[PDB]
Amino acid sequence: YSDEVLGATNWLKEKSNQEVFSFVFKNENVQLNGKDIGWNSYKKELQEDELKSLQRGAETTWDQSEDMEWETTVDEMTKKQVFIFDSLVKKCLFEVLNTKNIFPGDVNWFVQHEWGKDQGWHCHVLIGGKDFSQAQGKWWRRQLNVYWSRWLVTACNVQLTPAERIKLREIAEDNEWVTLLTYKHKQTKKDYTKCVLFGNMIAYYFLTKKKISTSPPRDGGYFLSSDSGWKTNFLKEGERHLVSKLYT
Ligand SMILES: [Mg+2]
Repeated sequence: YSDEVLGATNWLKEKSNQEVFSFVFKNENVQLNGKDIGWNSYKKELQEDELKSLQRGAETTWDQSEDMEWETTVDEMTKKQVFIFDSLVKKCLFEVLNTKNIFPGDVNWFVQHEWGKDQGWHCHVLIGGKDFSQAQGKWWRRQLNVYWSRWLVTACNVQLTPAERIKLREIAEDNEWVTLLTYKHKQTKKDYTKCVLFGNMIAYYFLTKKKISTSPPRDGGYFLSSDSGWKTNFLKEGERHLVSKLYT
């Protein structure tokens, strides 16, 4: 096996039992005063240095994980928007880490963009580490949703009035466009943050998904993944399944 596959397997296995939060970053369709704001209406490339660097990282992750044996026919607009969202999601995570004075190297994280049968594009984030505890989950979801809604309104490519921008900002927050995994519960009852096990969830679940290679995307497929160790980023689908196999 390649050093890359062996390296990824070992990195995940070392973290098999690390407790982490599970978030999903998403968006929902919005119509404001006749103006349609769809899942891919956020294609401004903002000239902030860190954001640009992050988007370049997403592009190269896509490029290196592309299997060229076969052909890929994913829409250009779709790829572009996913690259932009990868940069925005990570910007949000890093902004909250800054708030907590958490050194990025003390954090384990994993990001995976997917296409759901019903909801379409969304992005799973697993994140945790020594500076993280379960009771902080609700706060993390709220802070992340603040930055996510803020960045989405800045990246929106639909011409909006100030009133419409504010409406969009409050929709993204009120409707929780960042979700946090909790234990199952009744509506009026308490919800408890449900941490997951980092390495196991990646190897036994996220790495089992099928690669999106077409437009429209295959339901339940993944676009792009990355992690805090740059371990899974460049893996082709076949290599990801090998990682799962070796991990067991
Ligand atoms: Mg999913």
